[PDB]
Amino acid sequence: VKDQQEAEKK
Amino acid sequence: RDLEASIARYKEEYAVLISEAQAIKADLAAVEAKVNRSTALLKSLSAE
Repeated sequence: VKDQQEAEKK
Repeated sequence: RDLEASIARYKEEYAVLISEAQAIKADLAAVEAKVNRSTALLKSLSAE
């Protein structure tokens, strides 16, 4: 989930 | 893309873990039945 969030951010 | 790949990788691990858990659950279930039966048998033996 965290990774996904990060991806979304970038 | 790298992040996505990482996520995908993690997912497989997660799946594996889940599978393991289910296996363990099944084992537990199996044991419980035995215990239920075993107790009854013990009782029977005591009676005898």
